[PDB]
Amino acid sequence: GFGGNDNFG
Amino acid sequence: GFGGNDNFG
Amino acid sequence: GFGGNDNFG
Amino acid sequence: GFGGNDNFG
Amino acid sequence: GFGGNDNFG
Amino acid sequence: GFGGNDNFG
Amino acid sequence: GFGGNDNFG
Amino acid sequence: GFGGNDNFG
Amino acid sequence: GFGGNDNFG
Amino acid sequence: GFGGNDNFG
Amino acid sequence: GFGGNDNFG
Amino acid sequence: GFGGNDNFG
Amino acid sequence: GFGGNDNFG
Amino acid sequence: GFGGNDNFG
Amino acid sequence: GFGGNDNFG
Amino acid sequence: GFGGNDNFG
Amino acid sequence: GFGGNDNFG
Amino acid sequence: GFGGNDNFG
Amino acid sequence: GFGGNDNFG
Amino acid sequence: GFGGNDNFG
Amino acid sequence: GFGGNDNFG
Amino acid sequence: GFGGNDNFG
Amino acid sequence: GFGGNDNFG
Amino acid sequence: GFGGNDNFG
Amino acid sequence: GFGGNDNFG
Amino acid sequence: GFGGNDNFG
Amino acid sequence: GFGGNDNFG
Amino acid sequence: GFGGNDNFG
Repeated sequence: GFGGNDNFG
Repeated sequence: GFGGNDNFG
Repeated sequence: GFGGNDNFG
Repeated sequence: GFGGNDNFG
Repeated sequence: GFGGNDNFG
Repeated sequence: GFGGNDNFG
Repeated sequence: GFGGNDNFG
Repeated sequence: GFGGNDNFG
Repeated sequence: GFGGNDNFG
Repeated sequence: GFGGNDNFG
Repeated sequence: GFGGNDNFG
Repeated sequence: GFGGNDNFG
Repeated sequence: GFGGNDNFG
Repeated sequence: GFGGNDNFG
Repeated sequence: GFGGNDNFG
Repeated sequence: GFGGNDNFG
Repeated sequence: GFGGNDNFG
Repeated sequence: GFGGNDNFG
Repeated sequence: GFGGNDNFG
Repeated sequence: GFGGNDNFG
Repeated sequence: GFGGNDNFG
Repeated sequence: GFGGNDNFG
Repeated sequence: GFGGNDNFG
Repeated sequence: GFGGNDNFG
Repeated sequence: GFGGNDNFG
Repeated sequence: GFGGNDNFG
Repeated sequence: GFGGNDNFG
Repeated sequence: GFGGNDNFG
């Protein structure tokens, strides 16, 4: 959805 | 306005 | 986006 | 470690 | 400083 | 920030 | 006019 | 001196 | 097993 | 995983 | 072991 | 971290 | 097996 | 002295 | 560290 | 026989 | 993690 | 020892 | 099998 | 043994 | 008949 | 999986 | 079989 | 007269 | 593994 | 005549 | 195979 | 057949 730092899904 | 039907999915 | 039968042992 | 999704028969 | 429409530093 | 490494985006 | 991370003035 | 009678948005 | 950070054995 | 006879991981 | 269809020893 | 930046020591 | 003799059919 | 992450003085 | 004469504002 | 530490598996 | 004389992982 | 068929020790 | 018999002095 | 290998010790 | 180890007949 | 109609006797 | 001072088949 | 293993007689 | 006697001072 | 001390271990 | 009026004696 | 007139040791 949102990886401000990171996103796994 | 960024972007609106940006379905991260 | 892992969408499967995922073990993660 | 074996494991996994192993379908059989 | 994450800007959507704009940002300054 | 100062003496820090960062992303802010 | 010190700002560690931003100074507008 | 950020000096301004400006609009925005 | 899942080591995440480290797996000793 | 000492398998006296067989191991399989 | 009898492995009639298959046998893991 | 797993999905996090780190400086340790 | 371990320490003994065996026949596999 | 020992500052770990940061020693300012 | 820093010491002696200084203002920081 | 053995007589040492002998971690088996 | 900043092992002193020795560190692992 | 005397082991008719095997001796480990 | 990280580690069976070793001295950490 | 009749029909089998057999050790005599 | 099938004799895993022996069959006389 | 197995053969049938194997008359054994 | 096995015999110490003597044996016969 | 008959011995599977030994006939002394 | 470590030695000291230093003046971070 | 297995006459002996036979330390066997 | 030993099938015909065998006298074993 | 076996001559049985014998002394064993």
